[PDB]
Amino acid sequence: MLEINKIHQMNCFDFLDQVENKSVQLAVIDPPYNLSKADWDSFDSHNEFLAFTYRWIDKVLDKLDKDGSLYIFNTPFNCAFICQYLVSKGMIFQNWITWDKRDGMGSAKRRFSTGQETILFFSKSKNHTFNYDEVRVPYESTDRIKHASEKGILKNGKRWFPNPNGRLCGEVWHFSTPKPRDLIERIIRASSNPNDLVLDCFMGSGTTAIVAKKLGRNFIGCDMNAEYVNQANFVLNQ
Amino acid sequence: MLEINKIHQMNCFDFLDQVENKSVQLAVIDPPYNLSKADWDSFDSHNEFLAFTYRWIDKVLDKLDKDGSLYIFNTPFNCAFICQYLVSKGMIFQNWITWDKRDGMGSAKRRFSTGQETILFFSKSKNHTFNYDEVRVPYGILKNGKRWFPNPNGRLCGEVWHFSSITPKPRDLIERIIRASSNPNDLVLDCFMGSGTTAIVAKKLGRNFIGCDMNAEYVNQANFVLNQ
Ligand SMILES: C[S@@+](CC[C@H](N)C(=O)[O-])C[C@H]1O[C@@H](n2cnc3c(N)ncnc32)[C@H](O)[C@@H]1O
Ligand SMILES: C[S@@+](CC[C@H](N)C(=O)[O-])C[C@H]1O[C@@H](n2cnc3c(N)ncnc32)[C@H](O)[C@@H]1O
Ligand code: NA
Ligand code: NA
Repeated sequence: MLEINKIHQMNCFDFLDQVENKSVQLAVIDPPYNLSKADWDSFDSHNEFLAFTYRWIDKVLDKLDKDGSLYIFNTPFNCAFICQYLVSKGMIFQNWITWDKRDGMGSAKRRFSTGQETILFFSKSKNHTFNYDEVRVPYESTDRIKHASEKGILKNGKRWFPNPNGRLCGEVWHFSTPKPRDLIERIIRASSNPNDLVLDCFMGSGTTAIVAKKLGRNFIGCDMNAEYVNQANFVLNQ
Repeated sequence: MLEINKIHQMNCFDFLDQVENKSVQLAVIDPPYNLSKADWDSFDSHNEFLAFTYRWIDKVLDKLDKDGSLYIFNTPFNCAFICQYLVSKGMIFQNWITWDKRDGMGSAKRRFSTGQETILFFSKSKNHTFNYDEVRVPYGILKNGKRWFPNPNGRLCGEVWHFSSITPKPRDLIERIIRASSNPNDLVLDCFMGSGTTAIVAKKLGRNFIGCDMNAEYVNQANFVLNQ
């Protein structure tokens, strides 16, 4: 039995083989993207990259319980292949999330400038957890116009007030190496509940564990890098 | 003989077989999305929708010249499959364009609210036309620890696009595509013309066009607008 709530210094396949099947409620995975940003992100070909990816995906799917949720980050191009692969495995597509980075980067002169990233969101069944009221976003200028057209329409004889926490979150996200904590927070608030178990087999700086712990979720995870693991476990403990 | 610069009332498969191979520089295609918005947009299965889609794609690819470009709109989910199909046909991926509609109309309570649309942009070779200076957009400025003045012509356009509002595509969006990926006098193809947006913008930009739609009312009205 693998110790929960501590990041382990393990290869993802070794780690995954130690995880109990059907024990995980949410898996949030930011894996290699094949962009050659490091030795672990360099592959000989696109097929080798996909074979590696599909191998870890298969194991992660065995870990999810019957209604579990899955989020996988990658470039849009790699997500096209991963999306079709997940459909072929029986997973249920929920959303193609677009992270609009709006950074200063991506400049190109043979094509539009890059930088967006994709998050695929699938679930094991149609009875997954989706806490929509916990991830609402601030109302726009245009939501307020709609609010004005409905203000005079009474409900049950009285004025109706729209939710004070904002509008339902959509699929194109914009925020203020590690993923932004607010981004991972939206994922964990929407697709898990307090005390559920969250898995991340490429922990990196430990963002998934850190945010899971702050939100009262349990986590299980690993990274092959000793320095990253020790540094993240230290952050978790204070 | 197939008339150039006219929208034809034809089925897309018959129309494409009349178009000469290797004659087109840019194809801008907004096809069925399988969202059941009409009889032509309703398929019995996803597999049937993909078989139909690959059939018209194969013919479109034959119409592009050796360095031609292709834009195909669809939902993100269907573009995942179309993207992989285009890669298997030897086309070169350039961008996964995200159209963020900023549509205030959310009501999903089982997943995030929908509305985004994707435009896949591929080329036949690495020597395609890409007029990056014709599609710059609006942004001293902090960048890398330094302070800079913006390029006065605007910044290079990226891949997540915001353009307000069958539902005809926004003329400004289609204009960005035709300015980026074609030149004056090139030929633009669209085999699912609908209201005629691709033809109208192409004509306003000094490009030639050819296209079709099976709907007689759409073709006549579009041809009306083009003639005026
Ligand atoms: C893109 S990063 C994760 C970043 C993380 N989301 C965070 O916010 O910092 C992927 C991580 O995968 C780890 N890694 C790469 N290949 C691995 C493998 N086969 N097994 C385990 N860890 C691996 C790397 O050491 C790196 O820290
Ligand atoms: C999404 S709409 C095109 C909208 C267009 N981009 C516009 O801006 O108005 C798809 C169009 O496909 C046409 N259509 C559907 N199936 C067709 C087929 N097999 N052959 C030809 N036209 C077809 C429909 O009549 C409809 O006008
Ligand atoms: Na779907
Ligand atoms: Na690529």
